[PDB]
Amino acid sequence: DQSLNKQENEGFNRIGFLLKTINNINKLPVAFNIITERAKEEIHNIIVKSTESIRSKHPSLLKMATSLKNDNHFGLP
Amino acid sequence: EIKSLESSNHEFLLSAVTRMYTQIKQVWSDNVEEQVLHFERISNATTNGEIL
Repeated sequence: DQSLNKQENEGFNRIGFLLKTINNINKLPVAFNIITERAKEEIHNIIVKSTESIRSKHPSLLKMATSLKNDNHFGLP
Repeated sequence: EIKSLESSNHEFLLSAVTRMYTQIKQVWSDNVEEQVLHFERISNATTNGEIL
């Protein structure tokens, strides 16, 4: 795409980020906006969000702690 | 004379439209270092540039 202006797996990346991200007219603060929101709040948002989703999806954290499987039953199952 | 006159607005005062239109739609980069410019309340350095 850089060489172009110097589903194709996955065309949504350069496509949506191109025609979205080039159609900004005062972009230069908004780049810092998506940066400074997305770093902390997105990284902790996803990394929280999946473990939440399993953490109530079929939890049952039963096999609560190890069920005392000694000791060094280190991820035995 | 059409190479002076039908040679269009160059006579380039649409660069003034680039000066106000790019004084507003490009105020998100120069003032991005200079939101507080002459002070440090919003903590920014007094630098925007005169280019164009």
